[PDB]
Amino acid sequence: PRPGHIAMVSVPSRGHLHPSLELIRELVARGHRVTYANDPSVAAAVTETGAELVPYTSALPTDQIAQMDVFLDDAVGMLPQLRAAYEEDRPDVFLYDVLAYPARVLAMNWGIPSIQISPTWVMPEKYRERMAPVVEQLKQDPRGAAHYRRFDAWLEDSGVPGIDAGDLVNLPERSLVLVPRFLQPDADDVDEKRFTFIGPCLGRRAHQGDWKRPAGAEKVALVSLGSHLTNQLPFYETCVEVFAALPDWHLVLQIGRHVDAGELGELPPNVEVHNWVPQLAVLEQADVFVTHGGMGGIQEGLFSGVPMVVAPQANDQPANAESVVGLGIARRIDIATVTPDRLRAAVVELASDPAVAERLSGLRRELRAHGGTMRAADLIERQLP
Amino acid sequence: XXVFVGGXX
Repeated sequence: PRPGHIAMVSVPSRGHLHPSLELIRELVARGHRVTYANDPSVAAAVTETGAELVPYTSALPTDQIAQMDVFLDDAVGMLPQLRAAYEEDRPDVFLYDVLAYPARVLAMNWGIPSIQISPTWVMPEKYRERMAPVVEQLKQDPRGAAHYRRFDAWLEDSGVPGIDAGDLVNLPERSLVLVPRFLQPDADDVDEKRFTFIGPCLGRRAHQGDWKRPAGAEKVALVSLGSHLTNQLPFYETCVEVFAALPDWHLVLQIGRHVDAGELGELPPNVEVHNWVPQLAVLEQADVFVTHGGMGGIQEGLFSGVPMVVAPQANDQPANAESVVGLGIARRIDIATVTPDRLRAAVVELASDPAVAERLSGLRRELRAHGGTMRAADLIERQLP
Repeated sequence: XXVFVGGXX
């Protein structure tokens, strides 16, 4: 179509930036004017995409109700900032991350179409009924009941009283789900008139350096619990304990920015430790990948055809662990209760199983078939005048 | 929401 103004809105939280960079870059490359509203803390990632950075102050940075109150604070703060920025420069369409749903409220006010960009699997209108007891019990707590009242008041004050607080956020008008259908739990209940499974939006190798397998190491393992809170030194010691006594294997242990404390005496010759690694480069030579099970790591494992040992912890991860195990390409463990032989058995068995390798090749072909960046950009352009 | 609550944050 004609140029047109596309407005992307997201949040500075780490899982909500990388999934769509290549999509925004593609929309810019197609000659559109793309503005990207986000917190200035992630100005580097936003500007590298080529879109026009529209700064706003995010309220996102130890209780479940308190965590919901922080999100509602961010929604209350985001909407007036978005309104002020775009009042005289209204876009043809609003693209918004799952946590940037105030952009949809703004789009409803101005009669502008909106498209949700979901970085992980969505919750279909059947997943929510299973959670209805949890929601009702929350409403019995005065803190919970106060929260839902403030949420409803914000909708009414913002000019969208006709929509439920759940439907806004989790029942978007249109949604691009940046995961393959085989990583979406209960894909049966997802209405694909509304949600489109795009898969990852890729756009050529990110570089960041090349990693070559050390000569004399027959198999390579990467341990990277890349969910920010990688504060497990006891598990890291189990990993070195396993791969030390596992010659012919080379362990690349990514411990995270928060540590590098108390390693060994220089470590066994098997282990090389980093605070951060070029993950895609290491996975290129990896025979197994140990991750928390975040959507980013799992899709990177699938893309590289590397079997995974999954240690789910955060809210997203348990279902992700179930999916990859259900696909027959992964083993699930608990960091608290995992044993050196138990961890070693999963590593050696997964890497040597030829049926596991064959399933990975199939998932690689299935993965790209969802359309990716080009299909997502084409769908967005259908919304332009 | 912690575990994904679906009916909110």
